[PDB]
Amino acid sequence: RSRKESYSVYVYKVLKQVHPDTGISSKAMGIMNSFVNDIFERIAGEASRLAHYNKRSTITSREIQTAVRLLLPGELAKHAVSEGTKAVTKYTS
Amino acid sequence: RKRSRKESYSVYVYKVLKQVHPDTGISSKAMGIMNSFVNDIFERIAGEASRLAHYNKRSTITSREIQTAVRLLLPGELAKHAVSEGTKAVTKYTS
Amino acid sequence: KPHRYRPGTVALREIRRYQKSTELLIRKLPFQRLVREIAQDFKTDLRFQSSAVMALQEASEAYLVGLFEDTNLCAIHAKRVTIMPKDIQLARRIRGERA
Amino acid sequence: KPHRYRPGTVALREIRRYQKSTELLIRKLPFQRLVREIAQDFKTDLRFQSSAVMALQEASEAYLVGLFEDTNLCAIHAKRVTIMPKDIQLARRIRGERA
Amino acid sequence: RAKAKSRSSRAGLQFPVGRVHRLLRKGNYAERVGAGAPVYMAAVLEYLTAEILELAGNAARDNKKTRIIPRHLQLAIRNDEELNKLLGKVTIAQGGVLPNIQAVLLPK
Amino acid sequence: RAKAKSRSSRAGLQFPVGRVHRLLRKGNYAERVGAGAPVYMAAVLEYLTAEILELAGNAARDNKKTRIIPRHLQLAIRNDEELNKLLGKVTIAQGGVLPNIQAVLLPKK
Amino acid sequence: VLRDNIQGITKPAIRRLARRGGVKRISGLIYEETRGVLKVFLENVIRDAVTYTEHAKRKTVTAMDVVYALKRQGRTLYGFGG
Amino acid sequence: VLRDNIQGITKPAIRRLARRGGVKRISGLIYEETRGVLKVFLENVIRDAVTYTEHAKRKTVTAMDVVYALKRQGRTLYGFGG
DNA sequence: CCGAGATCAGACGATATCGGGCACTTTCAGGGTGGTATGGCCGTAGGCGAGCACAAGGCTGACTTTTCCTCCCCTTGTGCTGCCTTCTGGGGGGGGCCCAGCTCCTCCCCATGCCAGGGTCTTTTCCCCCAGGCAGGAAAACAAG
DNA sequence: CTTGTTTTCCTGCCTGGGGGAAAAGACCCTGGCATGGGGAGGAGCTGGGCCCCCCCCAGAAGGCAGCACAAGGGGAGGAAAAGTCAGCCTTGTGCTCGCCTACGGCCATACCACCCTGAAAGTGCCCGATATCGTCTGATCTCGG
Repeated sequence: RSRKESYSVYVYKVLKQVHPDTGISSKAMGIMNSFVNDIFERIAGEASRLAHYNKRSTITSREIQTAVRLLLPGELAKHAVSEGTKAVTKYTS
Repeated sequence: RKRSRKESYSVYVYKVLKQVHPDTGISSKAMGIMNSFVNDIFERIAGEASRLAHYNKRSTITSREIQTAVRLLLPGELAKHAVSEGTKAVTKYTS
Repeated sequence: KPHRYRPGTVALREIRRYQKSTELLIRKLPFQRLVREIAQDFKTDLRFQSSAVMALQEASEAYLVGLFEDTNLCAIHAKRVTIMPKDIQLARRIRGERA
Repeated sequence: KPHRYRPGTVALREIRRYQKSTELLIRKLPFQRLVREIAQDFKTDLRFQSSAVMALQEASEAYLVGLFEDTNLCAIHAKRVTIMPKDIQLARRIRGERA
Repeated sequence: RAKAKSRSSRAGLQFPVGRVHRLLRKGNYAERVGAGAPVYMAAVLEYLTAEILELAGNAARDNKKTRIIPRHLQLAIRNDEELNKLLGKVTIAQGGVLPNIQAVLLPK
Repeated sequence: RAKAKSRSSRAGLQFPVGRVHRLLRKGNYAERVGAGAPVYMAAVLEYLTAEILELAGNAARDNKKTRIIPRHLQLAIRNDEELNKLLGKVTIAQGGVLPNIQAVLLPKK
Repeated sequence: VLRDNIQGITKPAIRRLARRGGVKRISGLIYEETRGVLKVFLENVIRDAVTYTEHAKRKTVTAMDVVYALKRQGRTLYGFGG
Repeated sequence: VLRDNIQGITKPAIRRLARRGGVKRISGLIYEETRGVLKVFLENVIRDAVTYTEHAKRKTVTAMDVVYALKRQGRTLYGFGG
């Protein structure tokens, strides 16, 4: 007997925060977990390539920010960078 | 003080060149291109093997992963010959 | 004499009906029988998850729709509405699948 | 009257000349100025390694040469010889730059 | 933050900072992973989550439906110009296509 | 074959098995790298290099040149069908393009 | 399934696929041309997936093998795991 | 080098690029479209090259930055390193 | 502009199936402590990137002729669409079976980590040969009688 | 079909500049030894993929009428192309400066590793309540007269 992990306990908590009236189907939850798994790999791979290019051995926040800037379109990158910076600033202090 | 040293495949590309075509040289720009080609297909095969070993929850990259990455990345005859030469090299290195 | 629809109207109605839908437009068994035929030349006695054959179907059906969405533009560029094999070949070559 | 060539033979002569060669067709300085003007919108007081500008020129010329091959195919598909901006738009849309 | 609680609550997110850190550490991306990288990633992912869920809920409400299906996600992604650029080579299963007919193929 | 020498000469390759092993180790591909993975890659890369350096040598001999220039490599790559597939999205600096004229754009009778 | 199931993709099915792409009129050779195009693409996918299947020392082709084969070709697929 | 430098890729240069591309005849509106296309492509590549330069905490855009930016968009360039 | 006829749209009864919530657990995240090693900071140097005269000459910008290519209109017949009828086979339910994929326990051969040592790879000189340039000659397409 | 007219290839001579070999060094690969740990292998369980059977009715296949669109042909004009002629701005050379990137040395604090506990979430169970089907009209679109 084994258990699996997914972003289903967390997508359904953002869905009930942004639209607290609509639900979601199992197939939609699977698609929306595949989306998170794809974007995570994209950003992580780009940050890894950046760190390897700059001869660094540590993936900091300034590598994730650069990966986000490279990977997302204009407004998406502008809002994602600000959200990440706010989260980091509140987490640190 | 000293200048940091750089590394490239320009000693082995020329060795292979003098084996397959003894009398022709290679220009500097052509050697620079052949240096990026080897790095490119090295990175492609290494990344494919890494993802391959992650899919089956393996921690070791092996000749099996390299062979499967070669079979996944190259066209038909190229993959056939590359797999055969790699298998021969591994068999000779072990025997 | 009975009532008849002029050509083109039924085609547009079908376009509107199939663009608002989501269902699979290829029968499942004839596609599974083709997948289990293509896989034999690569490896014999292969088993196939129903999820795997469904993934193959919903990938091929999005490939073919996306290809016809380019063949239509290739037909319109030639001042046509009928789509011909030359249009598909041009679309694929420009995409890069034929070079 | 003096000797004059028929329209369309110098075009093929130029095609063969510029296909047999490997030179760069855009003059270096006007492209360098273009690159420097473009990069200022991103960040001011930007220095460029000469190899970086040369790499940008080679990539841009390769891009344009490859795009004109897709444009000529569209122009031939439309039963034409002359390429027009609609051909470039169709080629870019199909290859995936305009969607 | 001075309060000693979970790292997602400490950052104000709804995504798992701990498991994002574990995935960054065990995915073999670099020899070392900083402490703020998981926080940044679990805030970019949670924003990209709410950018698609909001539009999919809008699409669901536009069709008198109280549940989000793959069709709603596809409609949102393909109708939003930025998300269609991000997921431009992504096939949403059971999503269909946008309703679109060329103006030349309509009766005159 | 059993020897106490370089691992490249132990396997019969002109490419550095040690360097390929080190690049795999410090490339963040996997935690562990087997013993036969660098030997396999140093032979796949060597075979591909030999293929291209033979086709480009043939192209250079077809142009009465003793030296290989980027145009010769471009000609070899774009004239080999199975190599053009491997390098279909690759630009060769100062490589030019394959000479070709469409049959429509030619003089008629 | 051994012989000649490429004709299991009936002409009405190809017409429906064309209609979903906005096609108003279809010639009489699009069907054969599309069957060829379908086979060429399926041959690539059900080969890149069987490669994973024999790399895992398995005889069943799981949905993850197909998903990875599609992802490696640039055609990422959402909904079938991952 | 501040204003109106796109009119440096002159009509003869665009004509030579098309001649190398195999184009036998060119319409007179092709040049103002090829200029927009080149500007868009360069604005896409330099936007990533400058991002790499800023991340490296540098003030000079390097050939490695350009090569990596080109590689990112599936336009790998051989010859300048990497 | 006029009236039929087909087709889509809205709405209410209802029925099942699937989303959503509650409890057990079990397994992974978090707190505390140690240790070290990577990255930040200061200082130095010089390499290379930027800026400026100065040709000259090759390249670009503009005007003329005109030819031929694009564009439009006409007409035909052919291939495509639309509807009807037949019949087949895909979809669905129900049952049986056996193989293959997942899990667990042993341990053992393989990969890793660290030190000593040299042999292979890197950088600087240099020179001689191959490639570039150029002038004169022959050949080869091209177009107008 | 010829002759005249440009453009291109060929060949010999001159030259220069860059590639291949040699020399010194330094740095990383290899050999040796000790150690943990992942995976190879042998069982076991059981989930699911395969095979079979029976039924139906929904959809594909063939055909017929007929019509509208692809395609060939003719005419018109306008707009690129080819060829001169004038100027301009690119490029190559040379000279100057200083800014920025890379290297070296030092250290401090941030991240890995390890030890435990608890709480988050993963799974299973259950219930209600929304999406769909079905029938009935109502509105709208299409096409002949």
